Amino acid sequence: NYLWREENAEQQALAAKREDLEKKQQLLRAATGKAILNGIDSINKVLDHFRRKGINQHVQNGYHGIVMNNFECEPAFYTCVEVTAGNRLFYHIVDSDEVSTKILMEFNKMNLPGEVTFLPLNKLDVRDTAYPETNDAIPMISKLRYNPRFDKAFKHVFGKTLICRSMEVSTQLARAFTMDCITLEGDQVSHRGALTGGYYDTRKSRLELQKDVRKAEEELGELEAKLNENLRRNIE
Amino acid sequence: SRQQRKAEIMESIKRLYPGSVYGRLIDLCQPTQKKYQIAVTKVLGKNMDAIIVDSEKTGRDCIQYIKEQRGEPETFLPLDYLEVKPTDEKLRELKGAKLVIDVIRYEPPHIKKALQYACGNALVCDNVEDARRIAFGGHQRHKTVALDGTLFQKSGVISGGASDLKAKARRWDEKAVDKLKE
Repeated sequence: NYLWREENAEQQALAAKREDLEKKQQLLRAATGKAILNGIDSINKVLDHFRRKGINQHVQNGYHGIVMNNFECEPAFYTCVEVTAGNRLFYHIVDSDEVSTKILMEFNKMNLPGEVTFLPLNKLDVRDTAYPETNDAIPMISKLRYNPRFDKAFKHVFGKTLICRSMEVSTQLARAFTMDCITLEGDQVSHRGALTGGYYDTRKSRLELQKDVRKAEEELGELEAKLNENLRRNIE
Repeated sequence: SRQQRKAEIMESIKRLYPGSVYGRLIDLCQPTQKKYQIAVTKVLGKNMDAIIVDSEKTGRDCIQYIKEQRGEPETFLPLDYLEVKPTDEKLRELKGAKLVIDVIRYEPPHIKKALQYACGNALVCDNVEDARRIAFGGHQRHKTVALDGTLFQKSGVISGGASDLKAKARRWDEKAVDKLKE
């Protein structure tokens, strides 16, 4: 006789978790921007209508998504990986210019909106970069966990910037080696000497909101599976 | 109001390190005519809001003070630390254009290095066809801009984008409005 009220309260908890996930997803969506998000939805629609008919065979499995969804790093780096990449977080990694050109043909043929920027792997020149042998700067690319097939594109985005201890060190290092430098908390110094820094928050670090969304998804999946097995063996 | 607190922290660092924080680049330079207002705003770009300071030490000092005040991060150009090449004098002896750095004037003559870095050897042309002609017709190609804001990079990447350039050009006369108000 105590079962229906516990069922109702467990559904209340599940609905609270879903509302939390909608909140965090909308936070990520607001930190993403309208043009980038509509562009992602548009690429999704083009490849959906593309795979409905199965045309252009290496093209449909040739789009591997955004840069942001192809790597994950430790949270302490979440600020400094963002600000040196910027909206390069939302470049679309693709194999060649074939898929970029075909996607854009369908794009301005069907007249669907959004900003999209393509990183074709086949046309990124692998200049073998030689990184400095100091105890003062870790290569940024070294602290990124990503599939090595995409290793060209990340070398285009992160392949020159270094993570130094603090700002004096980075201003010496960047001028010394013609490399970008950036501290752990977001302050930069360019290879031309341009200083850029201030206070970077943890509220709109898109990687942190992404990880909030992903952790909420894992939590929601665990609760859904547990309650669904409870209902599966409550039919008896 | 983000611009209000931006100018607040700006005036604070102006009064803290006064012989070494020259100002932003907009409040420190303006073009020769009014026609070039578009083209200059396409070449300077983010450098329009770059704060021009004397050396790298004052750069880190201002950056850490902005971080202590939890403000909007800004961009600094240290004159002594900036990597520039001298302005190519041969390009003044050109058939159809002159350099964009010669199209703007400074305000303290020390700051020339910063306007060597934000401009370099960019060139500005009346119409699009003239810009294309001097950019691609010579045996050496040059970063050329048209009066309507279209940018002709050395690699050949044609850059068009006057959607937000109208407001970036309106800031140039809005600074004169701000001077007449103050």
